[PDB]
Amino acid sequence: AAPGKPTIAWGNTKFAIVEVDQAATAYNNLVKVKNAADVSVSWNLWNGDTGTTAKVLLNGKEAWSGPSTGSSGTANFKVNKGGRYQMQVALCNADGCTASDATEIVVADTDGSHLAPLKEPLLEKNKPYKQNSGKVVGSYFVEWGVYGRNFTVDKIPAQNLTHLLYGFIPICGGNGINDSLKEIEGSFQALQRSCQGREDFKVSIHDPFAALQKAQKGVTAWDDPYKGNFGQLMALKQAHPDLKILPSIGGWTLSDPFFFMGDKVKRDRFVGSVKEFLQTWKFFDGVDIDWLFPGGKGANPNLGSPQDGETYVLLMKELRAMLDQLSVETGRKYELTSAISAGKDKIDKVAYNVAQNSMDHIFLMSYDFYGAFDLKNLGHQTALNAPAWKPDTAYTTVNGVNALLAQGVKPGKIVVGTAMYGRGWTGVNGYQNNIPFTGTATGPVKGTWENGIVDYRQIASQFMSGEWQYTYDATAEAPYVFKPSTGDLITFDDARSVQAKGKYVLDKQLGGLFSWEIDADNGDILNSMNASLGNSAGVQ
Ligand SMILES: CC(=O)N[C@@H]1[C@@H](O)[C@H](O[C@@H]2O[C@H](CO)[C@@H](O[C@@H]3O[C@H](CO)[C@@H](O[C@@H]4O[C@H](CO)[C@@H](O[C@@H]5O[C@H](CO)[C@@H](O[C@@H]6O[C@H](CO)[C@@H](O)[C@H](O)[C@H]6NC(C)=O)[C@H](O)[C@H]5NC(C)=O)[C@H](O)[C@H]4NC(C)=O)[C@H](O)[C@H]3NC(C)=O)[C@H](O)[C@H]2NC(C)=O)[C@@H](CO)O[C@H]1O
Repeated sequence: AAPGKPTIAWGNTKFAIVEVDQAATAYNNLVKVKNAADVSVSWNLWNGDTGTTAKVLLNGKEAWSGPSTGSSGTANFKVNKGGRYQMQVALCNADGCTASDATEIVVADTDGSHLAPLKEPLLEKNKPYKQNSGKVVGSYFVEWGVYGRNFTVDKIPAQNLTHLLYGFIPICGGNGINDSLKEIEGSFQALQRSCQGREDFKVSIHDPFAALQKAQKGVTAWDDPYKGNFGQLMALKQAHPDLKILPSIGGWTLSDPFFFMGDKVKRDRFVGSVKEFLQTWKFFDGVDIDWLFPGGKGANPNLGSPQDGETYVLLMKELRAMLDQLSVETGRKYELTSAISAGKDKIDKVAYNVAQNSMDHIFLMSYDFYGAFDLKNLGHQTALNAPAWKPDTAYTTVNGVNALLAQGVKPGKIVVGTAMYGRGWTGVNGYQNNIPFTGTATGPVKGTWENGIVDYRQIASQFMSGEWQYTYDATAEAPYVFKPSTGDLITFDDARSVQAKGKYVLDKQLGGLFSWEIDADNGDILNSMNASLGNSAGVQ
């Protein structure tokens, strides 16, 4: 007769192919990639013949076998593929095999293969849209938004996007390399902590806690291997296989390191670390380069040179070569994109007509044209065209696009930007013909989280009544609110201005639309981005 039926003994059932130290602060101690997870299982047989051979089955497939020597045993084996498995211990002899009831074991991997899909209902004013326009619909999610702004990955209306960008991935470096970070409390210090023992100019993760250790919906167990933003993004991929999730390197406060990459030694080290990063965090689909900006004029007044244009083109070609090599290794397809200035004076410092050959998309930052950074020359911060009171306005969306086209950039590579926040001034005065933009201000408007900036969500619920005047400039395609008594002026993007941008994109055959930043919208902006680009309503 066949052996008796054994039972599985108490013991941990959660393992991982890629290990993460949930208490680490340094990137070099934070993660360790292995070829497989080391799984262990023990069993007991209280009644019956114990057989002659013991086997471990995973979803019915043999993963281990050995001599059965008694009423109890232990098996140690490797599992090289992530997932949730139905594991059983079977005892066999010449007369047959007898399998125990199944115990679920989890083998985690960074592609999110061990996680149930993170499929959350749409919140606030977000409405469902099908991505059938064939146009890009992207938005940036910020790593630090899980704190003060209290916006997590589960709150992203993911079904309404084709591209989700993660801002921002930093480049290691101390004094003289990341000085721009010193303007934000503890930001410079956090990066040094993360880069402890790591070579300068290699990429890293700015806030390991927010990225991998903070408990969040779907990855809330005290012993889950991947938590925080990355853990949720992994689960999000399971729910949306076609969504492109990209890591964005740089941004306003993390661009200083790019200025040193004219040195091939540093550039090679950088490109190399990006490859290893992508091999480590499998849920990412490529890389987005946000160098602000080649030639200078960024956050650091002491950086920028005429050599930057060449370095940029060299960098993109080198990254594309690295991604091709990675593709032959994994068989996957990777995207290479970049967010750039929309000002003509900056665009011409780079030969995008050449760089475009190794890029999938160009995220034209058609916003921040005006703002509290200049209290004398006011104007629409993200308008499509120039206003009637100054047809020669230099900074507009159309001017940015024309500059690229004039170089030879293919229209299909250009993705137009929308703003999910407004910029404002206070004490505006000395204006003519009831056009506030013609005067001057005395400071920044009180912001939602920081001076001179207001979330669209707050504009819609707080500044659309009372003494606030509302006006939609149909010439420039830009709305704005103004409070005469205090001189508060706010320029932003609304459902209508975004609609104009989308129609413009379809008319000129551009790539689509993207926005900054997802947490600031209440649903109106993204709904319009989708609708204006031709996507049809209804869940898919
Ligand atoms: C046409 C022309 O040439 N015009 C010029 C114009 O372009 C220039 O303005 C600059 O434009 C560029 C684009 O060209 C802007 O950069 C891009 O656009 C977005 C939106 O502006 C940028 O977003 C900012 O990103 C920074 C980081 O890079 C954000 O900084 C964060 O600040 C928050 C505080 O609110 C920090 O949060 C704290 O975090 C800690 C944890 O670290 C947490 O514990 C706290 O709770 C939390 N506190 C709060 C309050 O929540 C956070 O740490 C920090 N993050 C980092 C990494 O530093 C900043 O908030 C973003 N601002 C807005 C608005 O959202 C983005 O960098 C970039 N996008 C991309 C994809 O590259 C640039 O911002 C803009 N500069 C300025 C000064 O506005 C102007 C000026 O030079 O000149 C014209 O001529």
